[PDB]
Amino acid sequence: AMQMAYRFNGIGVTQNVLYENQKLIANQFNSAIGKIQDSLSSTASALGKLQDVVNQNAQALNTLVKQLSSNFGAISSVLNDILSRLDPPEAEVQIDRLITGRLQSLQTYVTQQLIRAAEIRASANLAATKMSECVLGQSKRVDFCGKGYHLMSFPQSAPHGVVFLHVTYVPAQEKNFTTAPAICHDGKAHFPREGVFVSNGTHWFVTQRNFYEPQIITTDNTFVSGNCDVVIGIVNNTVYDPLQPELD
Amino acid sequence: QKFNGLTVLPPLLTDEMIAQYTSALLAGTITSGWTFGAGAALQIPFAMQMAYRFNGIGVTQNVLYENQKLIANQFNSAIGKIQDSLSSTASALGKLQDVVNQNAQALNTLVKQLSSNFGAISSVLNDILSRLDPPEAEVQIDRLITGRLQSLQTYVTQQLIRAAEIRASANLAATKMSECVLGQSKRVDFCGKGYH
Amino acid sequence: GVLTESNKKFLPFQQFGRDIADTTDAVRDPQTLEILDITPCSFGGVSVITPGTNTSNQVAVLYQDVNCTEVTGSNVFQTRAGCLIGAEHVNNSYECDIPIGAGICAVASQSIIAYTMSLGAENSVAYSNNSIAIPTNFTISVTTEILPVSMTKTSVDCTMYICGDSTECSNLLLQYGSFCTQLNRALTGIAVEQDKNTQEVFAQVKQIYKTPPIKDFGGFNFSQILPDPSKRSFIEDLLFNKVTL
Amino acid sequence: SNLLLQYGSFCTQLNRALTGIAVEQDKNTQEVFAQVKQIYKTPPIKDFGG
Ligand SMILES: *[C@@H]1O[C@H](CO)[C@@H](O[C@@H]2O[C@H](CO)[C@@H](O)[C@H](O)[C@H]2NC(C)=O)[C@H](O)[C@H]1NC(C)=O
Ligand SMILES: *[C@@H]1O[C@H](CO)[C@@H](O[C@@H]2O[C@H](CO)[C@@H](O)[C@H](O)[C@H]2NC(C)=O)[C@H](O)[C@H]1NC(C)=O
Ligand SMILES: *[C@@H]1O[C@H](CO)[C@@H](O[C@@H]2O[C@H](CO)[C@@H](O)[C@H](O)[C@H]2NC(C)=O)[C@H](O)[C@H]1NC(C)=O
Ligand SMILES: *[C@@H]1O[C@H](CO)[C@@H](O)[C@H](O)[C@H]1NC(C)=O
Ligand SMILES: *[C@@H]1O[C@H](CO)[C@@H](O)[C@H](O)[C@H]1NC(C)=O
Ligand SMILES: *[C@@H]1O[C@H](CO)[C@@H](O)[C@H](O)[C@H]1NC(C)=O
Ligand SMILES: *[C@@H]1O[C@H](CO)[C@@H](O)[C@H](O)[C@H]1NC(C)=O
Ligand SMILES: *[C@@H]1O[C@H](CO)[C@@H](O)[C@H](O)[C@H]1NC(C)=O
Ligand SMILES: *[C@@H]1O[C@H](CO)[C@@H](O)[C@H](O)[C@H]1NC(C)=O
Ligand SMILES: *[C@@H]1O[C@H](CO)[C@@H](O)[C@H](O)[C@H]1NC(C)=O
Repeated sequence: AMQMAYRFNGIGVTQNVLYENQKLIANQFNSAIGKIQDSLSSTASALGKLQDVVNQNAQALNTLVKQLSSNFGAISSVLNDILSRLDPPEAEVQIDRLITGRLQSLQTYVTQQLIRAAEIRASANLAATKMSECVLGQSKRVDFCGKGYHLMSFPQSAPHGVVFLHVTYVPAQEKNFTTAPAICHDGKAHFPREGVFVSNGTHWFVTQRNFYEPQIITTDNTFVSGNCDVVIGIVNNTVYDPLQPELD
Repeated sequence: QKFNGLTVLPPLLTDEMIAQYTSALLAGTITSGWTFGAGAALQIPFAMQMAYRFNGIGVTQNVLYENQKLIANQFNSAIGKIQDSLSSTASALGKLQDVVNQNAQALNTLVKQLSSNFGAISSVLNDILSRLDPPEAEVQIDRLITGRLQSLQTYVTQQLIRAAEIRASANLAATKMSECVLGQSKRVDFCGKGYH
Repeated sequence: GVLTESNKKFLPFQQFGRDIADTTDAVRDPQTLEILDITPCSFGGVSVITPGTNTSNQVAVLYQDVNCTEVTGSNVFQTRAGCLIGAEHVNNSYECDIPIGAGICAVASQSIIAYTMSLGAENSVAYSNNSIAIPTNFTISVTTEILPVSMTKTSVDCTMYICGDSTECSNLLLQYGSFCTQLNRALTGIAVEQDKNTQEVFAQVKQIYKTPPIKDFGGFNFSQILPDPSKRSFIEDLLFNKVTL
Repeated sequence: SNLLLQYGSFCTQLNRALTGIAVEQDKNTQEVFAQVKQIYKTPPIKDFGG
């Protein structure tokens, strides 16, 4: 629970949002996991990045073996027949032809395999980066390890690969309010310490930039500098301070 | 250039579509800050977005709301400078032109490789086929064929390697667009010398 | 080739001109002393557009970079890719399933249609210098992402491949030096690289942490993901029956 | 052509390799550029803080 709370804190949401929403988040989590199970069990062809590797490697090997059928412009393909039904003089020539041709084919296959393995090594390097940075920790670079803000991930094995279950946090149900950079109070310009200023039309509050949860504008959650002159777009309002009335 | 067999297939996303993409991305990152990359777009006044990115790089946003005019003027004078610094100077778009000419040289050499005899008695196939009997012409044909095929196969391997390298650079471009446009990366010197 | 009349004027002692790579591009006819360009007439690739065998059987054909002034045949359209036969142009646009070229794509309503692709749901974001949107709800979602890490560590030996236990073939082969040494070394090298790939991507931890049997993880189900000693867990099995090795 | 036909499947292999790189360039461009689900359009007014 507190692991998730820290991660929520890391993405930019005060950890409190987790605790009163813990059951809801758990339910969404398990529903989403079941949905992933359904999608992988029923709908195939989402795993193409391994099927292509296996199929293409197999096809390359298949054509390599098939190459032995071709006569490469020699008298015949099967070696023993020509080596029996030809004099050794002509046999050397025909063998030379077949050797150069087959060796050329084999060397071409080897070069193709080298390039393919270089591509696979680039993919495996990226996989190692993803595993180290989005499993063994939380990474805050956008659209690396999810779609939205990143919460965690779990590795999962595969036949010749790896599949990541990326648990990501996606905000929704936007509501728009009227904002402004500062407030003016006694000629003194107040900016938010963390979060944005909001107004639902007539009253102003301070929220966090990724979850609506208004709080009354207190002097503790706003650092003040400058004055009521130069900030382009200030709005007058009040700034409650708990220090003053409590003495009375 | 293409004369026989060689050809170029047009790319799927034609130029206008690409320009429309980069207009959409530019507008989304102007108005909606980051959130259009993660979730649905959440419009934000651009000054607050700039202040919030300052706060990201380790500076309290007060400096901006007090110095918005200076920031705007520096940005404008910088855009103006870069457009002309690309306008006048030649070889300022090199790292695209170089791959273009290198591919063109590969193709041109591939074409020019036809003229070579490869030990045959001619180069144009119809003439060697038009003044020799089959049993004698077949060996000349075979020499010329193996020569052309070895040339073409060398060209194909060259193109494979070049395409692998360009694919590496394109994956780099995808990564750079993801964490340096949609968001605000703090990897130093990864996008722009200095704070980003 | 197709013969056209030449602007290029030969000098009085030349018979035929070759352009580059030894192909006769211009020729002077013998009976009139005129000069004719010889250009190759239209040719090019042909591709088919199919919605898949299982869906239906009607298909389209695309002749690559050719006019349709030269040649089943229901509707023709000239696109920047070439000639499209068998598909009717439609104005409205969607997200397209079959790439063609220059943005055109291609089954819907028991027919094959061609149409410029639509980039996305064209909607605008509203902007005003004092309005801000803020989310109130949030959904956590799980996405899979699949990467390859290894191929089959294969190996082939020349001496057994090009010859196949033929002594004299080997005695003639040995003249060619050490191509076999290079090929065996290259394949062994990529095999070593392949084992290193897995050994690097997975062995990131030098303990073996085993979860305690109690599963009370803040109310989070993990029973579908964590390993079950019944079988390697459930999910990896599900993927393990999705390949054709 | 009949003589080349005796050279196995070299020709088809090379055509396939070039087809592969050609269809790969498409994916490169789409992956770099198609990272937006929608098409955002700029507002008419241009008063982005100056
Ligand atoms: C914005 O939300 C506040 C939430 O308190 C609304 O405040 C109402 O009116 C006064 C404000 O001092 C409170 O004493 C009331 O209790 C609030 N109403 C309720 C039902 O609790 C405020 O009205 C909202 N803005 C607008 C324009 O309606
Ligand atoms: C920070 O440097 C900038 C450099 O552009 C200063 O801005 C300009 O300074 C020159 C100096 O004479 C003035 O003529 C310009 O009018 C200034 N530009 C603007 C838009 O006002 C800026 O003054 C420097 N900051 C401080 C605090 O000195
Ligand atoms: C936030 O979104 C969740 C997800 O839909 C909402 O939870 C649903 O609420 C409706 C009605 O309130 C119920 O019928 C569903 O069963 C709820 N779903 C789940 C998974 O519990 C929730 O109401 C939204 N708002 C808040 C404030 O949480
Ligand atoms: C805030 O109040 C002062 C009081 O004199 C006034 O001068 C100023 O215009 C007010 N600002 C706004 C934005 O209403
Ligand atoms: C060539 O032959 C044609 C027909 O026999 C004749 O009309 C012409 O005068 C001859 N000479 C030239 C230079 O065309
Ligand atoms: C195709 O033929 C038409 C016939 O009028 C012509 O106008 C058009 O230019 C031709 N297109 C190309 C690409 O040659
Ligand atoms: C599509 O565009 C053509 C082009 O003129 C027009 O004739 C037709 O009415 C449009 N609408 C259709 C085909 O539904
Ligand atoms: C507020 O949001 C609604 C829908 O989310 C939108 O239609 C409206 O335009 C937004 N407000 C403004 C001022 O644009
Ligand atoms: C916001 O834009 C409107 C024009 O639609 C303009 O009149 C107004 O002054 C702007 N807001 C500020 C604070 O300048
Ligand atoms: C998790 O889901 C499984 C079904 O896949 C269920 O049997 C199990 O009871 C669930 N765990 C909890 C704690 O509800």
